[PDB]
Amino acid sequence: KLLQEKNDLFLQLESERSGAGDVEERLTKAISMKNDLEGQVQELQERLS
Amino acid sequence: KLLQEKNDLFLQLESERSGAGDVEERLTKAISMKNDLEGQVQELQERLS
Amino acid sequence: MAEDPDPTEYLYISMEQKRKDQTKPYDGKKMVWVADEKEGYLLGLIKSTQGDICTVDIEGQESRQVKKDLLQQVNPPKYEKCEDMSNLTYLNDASVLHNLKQRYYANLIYTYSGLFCVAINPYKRFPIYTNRTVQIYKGRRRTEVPPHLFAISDGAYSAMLANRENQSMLITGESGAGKTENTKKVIAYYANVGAATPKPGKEAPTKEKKATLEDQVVQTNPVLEAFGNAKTVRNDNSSRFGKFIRIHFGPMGKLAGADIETYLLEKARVISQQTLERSYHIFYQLMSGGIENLKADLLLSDDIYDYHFVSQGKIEIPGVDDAEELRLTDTAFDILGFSHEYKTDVYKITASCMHLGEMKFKQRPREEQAEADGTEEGERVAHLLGVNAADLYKNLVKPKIKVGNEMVTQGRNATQVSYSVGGLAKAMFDRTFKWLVKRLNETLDTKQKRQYFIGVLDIAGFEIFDYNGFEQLCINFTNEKLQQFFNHHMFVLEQEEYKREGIDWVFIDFGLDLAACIELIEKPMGILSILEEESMFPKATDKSFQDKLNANHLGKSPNFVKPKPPKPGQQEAHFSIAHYAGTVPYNITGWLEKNKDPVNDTVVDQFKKGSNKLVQEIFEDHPGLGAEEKGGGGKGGGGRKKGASFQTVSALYREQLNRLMASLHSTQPHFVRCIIPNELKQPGVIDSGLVMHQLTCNGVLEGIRICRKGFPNRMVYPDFKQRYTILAASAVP
Amino acid sequence: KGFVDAKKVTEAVLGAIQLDANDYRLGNTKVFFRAGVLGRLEEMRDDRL
Repeated sequence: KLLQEKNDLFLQLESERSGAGDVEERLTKAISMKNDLEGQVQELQERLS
Repeated sequence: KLLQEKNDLFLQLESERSGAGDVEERLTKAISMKNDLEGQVQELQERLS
Repeated sequence: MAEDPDPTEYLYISMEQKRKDQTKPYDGKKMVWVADEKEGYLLGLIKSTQGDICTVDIEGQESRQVKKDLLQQVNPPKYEKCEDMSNLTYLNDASVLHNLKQRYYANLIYTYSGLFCVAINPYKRFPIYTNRTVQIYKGRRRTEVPPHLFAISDGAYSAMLANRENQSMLITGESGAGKTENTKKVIAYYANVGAATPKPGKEAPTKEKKATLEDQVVQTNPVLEAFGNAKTVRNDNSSRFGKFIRIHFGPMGKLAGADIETYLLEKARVISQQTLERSYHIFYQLMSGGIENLKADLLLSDDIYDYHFVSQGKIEIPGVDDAEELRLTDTAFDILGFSHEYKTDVYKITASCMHLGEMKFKQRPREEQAEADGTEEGERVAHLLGVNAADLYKNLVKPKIKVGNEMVTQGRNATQVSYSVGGLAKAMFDRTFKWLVKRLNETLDTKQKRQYFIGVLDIAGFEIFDYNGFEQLCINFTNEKLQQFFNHHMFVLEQEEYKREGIDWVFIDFGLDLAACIELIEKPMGILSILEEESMFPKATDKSFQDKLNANHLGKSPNFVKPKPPKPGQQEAHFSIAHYAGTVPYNITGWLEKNKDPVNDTVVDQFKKGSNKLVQEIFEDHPGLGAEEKGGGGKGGGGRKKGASFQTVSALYREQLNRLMASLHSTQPHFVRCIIPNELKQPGVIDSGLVMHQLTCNGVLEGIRICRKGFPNRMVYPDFKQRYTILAASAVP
Repeated sequence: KGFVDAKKVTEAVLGAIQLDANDYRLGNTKVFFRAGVLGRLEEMRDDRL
């Protein structure tokens, strides 16, 4: 039973790490997307000039 | 050792859970500035044309 | 005995101080402290005051006209060479300066300023860590326990075991302020008092009488110091890594285990050291101590000066050998529980890194695809790994180049190969010491006791030189935060603890803060800086890095010292941060490759398919070390953490920063503020120019102004009420 | 025990297994193998093997 609290706290932890696993991919995908949107912006302004 | 590892995990469960929230704030940075950038792509493309 | 209590011998200061009348007719009442060059601050007398101007002479009698607000009021010798600093009254600068200079020089290094002591690193092996010192001190009644580090650790052990809250022990210092040597004495209290050490034989000199956990936890520190320590221009014994010791305590009193983390390692110095620095200690030991047999199987030269990754030459360490020190440490493996194979196996994986840089690439201009002129140099590496020779010497120059996801062979050009070979050395050493510290911890993990602790923030650095790179910056990046935790713990968390304990205390502060420069929370630290958000793109440089710091901090952030022009046009790129102990010059050109780490894939993948057990373990995922190329999806690593590229270590040093700091502010701190007396590495020499910067800058004047009334002894109310009770048989019944 | 010129060390090992230095040709870094020679070496081990 003491170990079952250790079991659940560890199952949980792993699911927040795996939620953050999602968030790893999600985050870096959003960062890479920013840099393309930058390249969409900066130049399109420059083509106005 | 198990009566302690109960509280041990709980402490680390604060550790990874704030780490989820803060990195999600840095993901909120993306989720927010995305709209502005799309707005900028709208106002850019429409005027160069 | 005259406000002070009763003395002991050299361990204490001269604490049966006199009250010699001569000092007294000077308290009348217009003497002051004045700026001199020679001592620092000195004694002056107000003779005549011209309103806001003052004519004050000096000990030298030179009559000088001064402007009011400099005149620091005289604070007389009632407080000369006491054990604790506390009692000193007029805490303006001179009053503290004088008093510490002549403490160090009067043999007392470690001086009390409440709990957080001041220590001016002696640089000597002082015979005060004797078991005399550590036999009397078996949970002693602290007057016989005077200003040495055993009491500090006694007072930690004596609060903690009772009051059940987790603890820290944090020594700060600058370059070669003997950090490690100090922590060995924290541990040398613990290893000879509170544990099961059978003491009734009374030997003051060499004890060596159990417990075995004590004899083991000690030996892991020489083992750590042979491998991870090397030398610098300032520092002979330069721990080229930064560790954290979690000293564990069980249910009943005595030791339970010890968890050492490790932060960085200086793998970059392995190709060539700069100026008078020495290579990683373990190496030289293995060279000189090895015998005729071992010498063959390991592939040592008989002659010296061959060993091509030892630059400048063979430099010595003052007053130690290399050769007998081998035989000490090898048996400190035996004593830990290593096996007769694994002995040879750790040295096998260590010496190849001394070898490798022997591989002489040479220009054959028909193409420039150089291959290296020999085999011996490569074989003395190859055997000790027991990797496929037919792979190494082909596939290093001709690897299976992954094009996107398909595969085309390429021959590599001369310098890429030399560089990748130097890369192969820095790959081997980094991975192994990280393998080693865990495989050390495994023997000393709290084997069915309890993980209750003291965390020791033993990060070895803050070491100032002309060359400071990224390497220096990521070490210096904690040490900074440590001085920030000083502010956060000398004002703040000291008394925040008094507050939690609901004591008779008054919250008072002064105002010292780094947080208007340096980033403390893991995400501020994982926003710092133009390195994780941009290391993946081909056009970013250490030049745009400097320019984006110069955009994103300068003018408006007053703490960032800018370069003295190595930036207009032609940069090496330098900048500085206002870190307490010293404005330090950094260089930026290079960092990118130290935050990408580029080797050869095909060979380290084929090394994964290696032999010799330990040599093998050092390679893969499953725990998470190498498996080092191919493509984890596009994150930046790694494995944990992040995806693929080889490394990215600055983000992994986010991952452990969160978990460490979270603990640190929860676990109540003990501190020791170690300072250095001279530049020249010398024993006993103190310098006043240095000391005048340093005692201003370590938070010392301010850090007596509160911590004077701050408490250095701390234990528990139930025991102390119950151990006393009937002393008042008149008053309490 | 006596490793020195690796060229000279290798002539000795290959001289004990009796191959003149013209079936395997030497250069500086590398050894060239004529037909059979490498896969005769493999065979020689793999006789006892």
